[PDB]
Amino acid sequence: ANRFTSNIKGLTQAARNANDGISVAQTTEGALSEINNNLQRIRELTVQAS
Amino acid sequence: ESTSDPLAALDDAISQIDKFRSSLGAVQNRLDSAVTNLNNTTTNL
Repeated sequence: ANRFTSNIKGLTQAARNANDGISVAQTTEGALSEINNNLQRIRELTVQAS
Repeated sequence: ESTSDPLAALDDAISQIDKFRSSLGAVQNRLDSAVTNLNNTTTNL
């Protein structure tokens, strides 16, 4: 029973960590998209200046 | 004695003015980007 409950608690904590990693990935994706917008604007401005 | 090259000075003033306006617009764009970034990361937090 002790082995069982240790494994169960570990699995719960691991699921929590996975959710946290998902949140980190979402934040990084938001930042990357924010940079992508400026990159596209620079692309258009360079096309205008060419 | 009148101004030697009046149109040149007027064009220079206009250039300074619209350069400052372009700077203001660019800063506004940057601030909009920053605020939407913060708004979307607050929800994740």
